[PDB]
Amino acid sequence: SNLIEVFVDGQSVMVEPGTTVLQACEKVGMQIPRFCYHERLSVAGNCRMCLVEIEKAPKVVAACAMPVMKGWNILTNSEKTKKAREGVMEFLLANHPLDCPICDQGGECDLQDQSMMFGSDRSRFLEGKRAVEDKNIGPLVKTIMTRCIQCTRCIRFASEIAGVDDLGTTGRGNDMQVGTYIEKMFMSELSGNIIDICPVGALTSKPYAFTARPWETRKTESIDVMDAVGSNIVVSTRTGEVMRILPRMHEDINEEWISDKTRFAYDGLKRQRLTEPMVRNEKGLLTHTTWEDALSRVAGMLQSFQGNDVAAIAGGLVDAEALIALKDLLNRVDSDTLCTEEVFPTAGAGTDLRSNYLLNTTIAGVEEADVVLLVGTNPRFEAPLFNARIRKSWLHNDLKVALIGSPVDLTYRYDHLGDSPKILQDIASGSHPFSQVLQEAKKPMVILGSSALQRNDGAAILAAVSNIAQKIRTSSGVTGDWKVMNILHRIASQVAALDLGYKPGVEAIQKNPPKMLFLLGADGGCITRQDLPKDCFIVYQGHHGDVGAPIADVILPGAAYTEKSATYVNTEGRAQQTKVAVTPPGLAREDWKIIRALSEIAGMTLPYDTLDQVRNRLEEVSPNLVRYDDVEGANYFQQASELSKLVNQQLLADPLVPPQLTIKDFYMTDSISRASQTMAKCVKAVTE
Amino acid sequence: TRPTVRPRNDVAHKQLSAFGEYVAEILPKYVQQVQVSCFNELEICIHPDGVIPVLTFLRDHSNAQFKSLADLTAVDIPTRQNRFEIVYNLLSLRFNSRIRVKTYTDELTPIESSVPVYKAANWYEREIWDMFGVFFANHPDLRRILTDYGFEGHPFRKDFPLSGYVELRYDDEVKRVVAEPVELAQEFRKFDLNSPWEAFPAYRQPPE
Amino acid sequence: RFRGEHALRRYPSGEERCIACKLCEAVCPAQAITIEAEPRADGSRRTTRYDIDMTKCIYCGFCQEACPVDAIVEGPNFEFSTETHEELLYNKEKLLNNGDKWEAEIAANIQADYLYR
Amino acid sequence: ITVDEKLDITTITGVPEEHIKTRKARIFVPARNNMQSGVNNTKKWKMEFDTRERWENPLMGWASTADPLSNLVLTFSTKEDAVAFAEKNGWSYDVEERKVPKPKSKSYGANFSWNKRTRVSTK
Amino acid sequence: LGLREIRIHLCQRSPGSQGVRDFIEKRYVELKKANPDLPILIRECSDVQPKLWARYAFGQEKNVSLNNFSADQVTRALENVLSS
Amino acid sequence: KFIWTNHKFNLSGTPQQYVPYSTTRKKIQEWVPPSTPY
Amino acid sequence: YRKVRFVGRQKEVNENFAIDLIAEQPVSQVGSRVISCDGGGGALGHPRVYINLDKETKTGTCGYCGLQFRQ
Amino acid sequence: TSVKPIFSRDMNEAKRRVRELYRAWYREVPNTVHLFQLDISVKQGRDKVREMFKKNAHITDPRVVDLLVIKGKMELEETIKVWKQRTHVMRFFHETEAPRPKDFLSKFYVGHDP
Ligand code: SF4
Ligand code: SF4
Ligand code: SF4
Ligand code: SF4
Ligand code: FES
Ligand SMILES: [Zn+2]
Repeated sequence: SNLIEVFVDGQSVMVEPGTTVLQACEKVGMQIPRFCYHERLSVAGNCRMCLVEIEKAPKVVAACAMPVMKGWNILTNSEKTKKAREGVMEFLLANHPLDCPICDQGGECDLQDQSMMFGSDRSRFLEGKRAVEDKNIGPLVKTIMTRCIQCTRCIRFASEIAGVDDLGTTGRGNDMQVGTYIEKMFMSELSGNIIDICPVGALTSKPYAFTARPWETRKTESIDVMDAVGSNIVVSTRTGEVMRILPRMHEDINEEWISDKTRFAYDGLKRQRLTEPMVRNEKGLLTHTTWEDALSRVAGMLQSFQGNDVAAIAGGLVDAEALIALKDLLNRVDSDTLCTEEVFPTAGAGTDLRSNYLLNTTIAGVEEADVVLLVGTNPRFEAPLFNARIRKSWLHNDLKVALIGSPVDLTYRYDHLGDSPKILQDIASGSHPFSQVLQEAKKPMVILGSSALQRNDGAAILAAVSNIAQKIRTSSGVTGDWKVMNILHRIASQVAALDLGYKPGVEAIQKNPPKMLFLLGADGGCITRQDLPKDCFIVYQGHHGDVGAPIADVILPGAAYTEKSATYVNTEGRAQQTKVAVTPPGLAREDWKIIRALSEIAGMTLPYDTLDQVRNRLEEVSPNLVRYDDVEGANYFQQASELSKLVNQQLLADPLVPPQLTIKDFYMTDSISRASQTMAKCVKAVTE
Repeated sequence: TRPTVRPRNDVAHKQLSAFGEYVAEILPKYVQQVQVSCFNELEICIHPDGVIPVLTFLRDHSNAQFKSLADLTAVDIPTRQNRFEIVYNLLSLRFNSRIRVKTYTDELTPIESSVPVYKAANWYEREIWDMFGVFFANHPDLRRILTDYGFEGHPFRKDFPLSGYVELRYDDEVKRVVAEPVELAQEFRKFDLNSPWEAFPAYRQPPE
Repeated sequence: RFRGEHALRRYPSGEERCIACKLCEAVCPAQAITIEAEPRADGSRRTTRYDIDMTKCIYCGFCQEACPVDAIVEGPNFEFSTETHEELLYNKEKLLNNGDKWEAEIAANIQADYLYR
Repeated sequence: ITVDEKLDITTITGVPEEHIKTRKARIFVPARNNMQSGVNNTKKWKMEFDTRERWENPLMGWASTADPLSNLVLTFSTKEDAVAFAEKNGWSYDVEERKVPKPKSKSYGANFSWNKRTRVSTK
Repeated sequence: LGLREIRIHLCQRSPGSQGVRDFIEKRYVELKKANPDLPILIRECSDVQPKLWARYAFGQEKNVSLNNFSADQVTRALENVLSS
Repeated sequence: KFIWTNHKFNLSGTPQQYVPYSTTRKKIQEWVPPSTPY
Repeated sequence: YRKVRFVGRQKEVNENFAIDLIAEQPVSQVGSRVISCDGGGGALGHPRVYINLDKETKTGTCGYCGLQFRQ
Repeated sequence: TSVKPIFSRDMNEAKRRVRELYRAWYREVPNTVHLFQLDISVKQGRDKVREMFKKNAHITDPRVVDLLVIKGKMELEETIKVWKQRTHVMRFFHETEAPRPKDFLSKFYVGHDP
């Protein structure tokens, strides 16, 4: 029912009435040569490089953009097709410079992996070769527009997803260029992602630029942690060093796109790094030590203190395996008092079943929604790929989007509804329009961001939006279940950390003065020694030395994110194990194995040694940390929403402002952002 | 088609088609596939029980002598559910023709050795034992040829990484010449040369 | 057309004719060459390290003929026989010295023989 | 005859030294070096091993190493015969998944609208 | 101490676990109305033998295995540990 | 131009024997602790 | 730590440098639009590439050629 | 299991065959200690053999045991004769190679997870 039986190469196949010759011939396993067609873009017909000879016809058509009628004989290999592909791809290889000694796409470029397989055998021009000039765009994208097969693929990118309409087509005939007519710089998030799109060596990387050819790298897949959704990358080592990283095209997150910060931040891995254990020396001095001095040094103080005078904070980018060796060491001594760096208010729940603390509609359900309301967040500069999914789903079907607080620049036509916490209280009632379109919605979606919930009125706004999430779901609600209330984040290892059974928000240490703290937070200054009591020690365990490692007693090294098999959890409860790329330099070690040799030199010895025994200890506590990349159906929060009505805190008087600047707050955030000097070199080119 | 392209002939493509038609007709206990190579050669698949008789049928006859064993070899293939591949090869000295005998096998399943039929395959069978581990049955002399006295890997198969485990050296700690764990002074870079776009349309796998 | 000691030529007034295009290292059958480039400060790309073992060198003539910019040349002098294995490893700044001890020798050879290849 | 039917799990030992229990293998589908667009690099399940240390040889900078496996890719045809090789030699493993994209709905000529939102320019 | 918390595991389906799927409906909002100190955890899927961990006394484990109770047996088998 | 003066030699230890070395920058550049004051 | 390998070995290193020996070239001028540089003589040197010389303030040494080229 | 065996049938001819060749090696320890002019104590050479046969006792299958026989049967060609020039025999006794830690804390000082 509803298909056309179409014969490719004299062999039947059944396609929908309305597909292409391209996709139908790609169903029986053939690749016609493609230039002007990428899947995640629109379709143009401006290179004429798919030329199928359709049977019983004089003419030759483009298989990129035409429907498939009643059952043709799509005749791919003939003697008129092969006279066309060979004839089109002698044209563009004429007006073209004679590089591949020095052009940087010398390994993959598609004037080269066509032109052995398809295409001609020799050249007949024999002099000419027009030569246009280059220019600059930014300090990310080296631009040599001499090369330029003029496929108009980078230009349809900008009018699409990355909604800055900046590039164009300037000229007539052979005389045309591509780049921006005025000298405007083109820079946003997703700005460096065009250098994958560009099918020849025109757009190429600036920091990587002249280092290594791509038949030598060793691709090992991995997951990146600088952000909420995680990533899907593939690192590329040459001789034990990271050269550059790519996207990996997972079908739900990173559809094919990667974030710009996550691409150009491998320099911070190897610039300013701590390699060895260091001893106290009694002044502001702090000097290196051999590995068997500073082990029983701190392990001496464990046998002395007891009770709540020792604690630990951890809220950065460490995994969910070096956050079990901490929890079973501080709670076999029965002194828990430990929290993450991030502030998250708990009112009736929060550690138990979490009820909205994971993003309940997944990313694949965002394309199914109809009316999206979101409050208290600037979604552009935190989880940008979730923003691009809105940008896709705002197009290609209808969508209606409103926002509360702080008029900012989102690329699609939203409307600033109001700017106060009191808009939330009135929208529980019927007023201040759209007013009932949430009630008149078929698949609603109400996002709270984690930028507003960090504030002092967090227990109010948590219960306020859960009321209107209750108000919609008790009406019908949707059809249907269609989980409504949800949240995102901006710190990667929090959902991994919190669903081990920690507490949210640094409050327990904020009241009492415990003596010794372990810092794995750490660079955010929510605790200083001034807020601490006097010069009683704190022992630091990390890999960078930005803020908190100069103010420390004994520091211990660790491996960052490309050096250890780990586990991280994005905002849907997936579990994405990163893998080994480089072994960590110097005397640095893995994080969770320095804890056992802290344990075994002290009294208590933990009943697990290898990494498989660690993950069974995970499977004891949480059984969904080995169910890799699966989103189970479990909401259970009708009980939670009434029980979260227990706390009756009210709102405040302040506009829900995000921390983010025009762009400039996007670059320098976490830890690896800070030490990476290319972020330091692309930040002064913004301000000028 | 043109110059610098090999001219074929249909003479040998018809005779070697017609000849080995009746090697499957008159021994249909063993022969389970016969196919004609496009460059005028013959392959004939034989169940490993017919290792001795279909040689012995060939070994002496009036219509197919094949009295010279040119090459016994062996190929290993993971993902086949029966690993190896034993390939015999013979020469009709009266007739100027070639035919290959491709008998599949496994590790633990022995093969009846072709020692009595041809005395050429005495050394061609001690060798394959050392390089893969195929145990040829009732061999009159099975030993250790082409390897050292300490290898236990059977190295020409896909599970033995290229450099060994036993990189050797000397020391004066007594007098001896002693082994060690393997210790390279360079990585042995592994390049990547397998380029996309599926350049060969004729040999194309079924779509699935 | 004799094969022997290695060299790196350079242009009239010097440019270090190499451009680090990474082909003389991809068709050494014996994996002798070891190149690590970097964008040099002027903007044109060059080598930093260049290493040819003189023991793994099996003396093909596959470096000599893969080069587009016509730089690395098997030079015609069999003068050798050093006394330490620590020495036969070549750096970049040996080859240039060894490639500018003569170019009156080499450039008389290549001008005679480039007409065939 | 003497065909002696029974059932016992085939596990082999003796040939490597100690790398049976130390190393967990990894089976994956390779996925499309994204700087180009040809999809012949897919369609074969492979396996690949762990990575270990690479120090520096303190005379040049050659990244010398132990870890004698370090360069082994095998090409298996399917999942069904993927795991059937990690058991017969008897080492651990972990299995990835094959990912094939959305089917999907694209139509040139929908780029020009009367009241819809997909309408492109600058072409 | 004892104690600190407990860990209610279950499965989403394979309906032998259906005591907890009524126990949340009956005694969670009545259960956690009492004890506003103890952060009892709920996790995802054991898929078989839906156990119930307890953790106290310098980090020691006590695991009952309710496989298939009623809605009233799970109502009363929790205060075995909650009282103690 | 760029030709040598007269000649040279391949002298095994003259005392000069060229003794090959590495020609790169160091890679990771480890972080140094703060100063002697606090 | 590393410098002991050339104690009494004279440490033979390069003398001339071409890190910048470009600059002594009298950078050529033409008064045209695009120029060829198969520099170093025909059938030797780098392949022929056509450079645009219209801007601030030179061709760009061809990418291959090294020699400062301009109008 | 449709495959013919090598020598044995099932668990009994095999586990009398492996006890046969042990009496060969027990006899042919004190011969090679003077046939190669190697100076150790003779009880060392008997300790290595009774060490080696206990290594493989986890087998629950025939014709795998029979495969180890063929290796064990072969070595008595070279060892009882003179084909190994004093050096291929002495590789079983790892005298040169440094001791491995094999305990957790000693690995942690030296070596990135061996
Ligand atoms: S940058 Fe060059 S290759 Fe890419 S779309 Fe523009 S003209 Fe085409
Ligand atoms: S972009 Fe194409 S034509 Fe230009 S150098 Fe690269 S492969 Fe050659
Ligand atoms: S001589 Fe040629 S191949 Fe060798 S480094 Fe220079 S440009 Fe590359
Ligand atoms: S002669 Fe051959 S093997 Fe030797 S360096 Fe040149 S290309 Fe490599
Ligand atoms: S080939 Fe891309 S437009 Fe038809
Ligand atoms: Zn030039």
